[PDB]
Amino acid sequence: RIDSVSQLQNVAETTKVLFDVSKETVELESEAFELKQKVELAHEAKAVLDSW
Amino acid sequence: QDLYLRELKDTKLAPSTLQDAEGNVKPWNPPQKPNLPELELQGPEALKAYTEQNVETAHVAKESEEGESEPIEEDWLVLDDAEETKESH
Repeated sequence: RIDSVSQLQNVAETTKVLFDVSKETVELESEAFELKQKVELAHEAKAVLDSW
Repeated sequence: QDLYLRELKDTKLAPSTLQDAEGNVKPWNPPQKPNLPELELQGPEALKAYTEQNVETAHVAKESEEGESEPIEEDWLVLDDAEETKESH
C-alpha cells in the first residue's frame, strides 16, 4: 500500500500543468480557423481566375 | 512576289473586316458579336457558378462557443463520475 500510494507522489504538481497546457493546445487554434476562412476564400479566388 | 503579296493581303484583309473594323462578317450569316463578348462573356461563369463562386462569398465564420459557461452542475458530476472511474481504476 506504501508503494501504491507513492506512485501518486508528484502527480498533482505535474497534472496541474497537464490540464492547463492540454486545454491551451486544444483551444488556441481559432486563429487557425479564421485563417482557414481566408485560405478557402483565396482558394476560390484562384479557382475562378483559373476559370477566366 | 505577287503570289505571296496578293495571298497575304487577302489573308489579312478578308478577316480585317472581322477584327479591325467591326463590320460583323460579310460571309458568315450568323453574327460574331453576340457570341463571345455578349453571350459567352458570362461564359466562364456559365462554366462556373455565378453569385456564389465568382462573387466568391466573403462569408463570416459561424461562431462556435465554449461549453456554455456552466462549470458547476457538470464539473461536480465529472468529479463524481471520476470517483466512479477511479473505483474502476
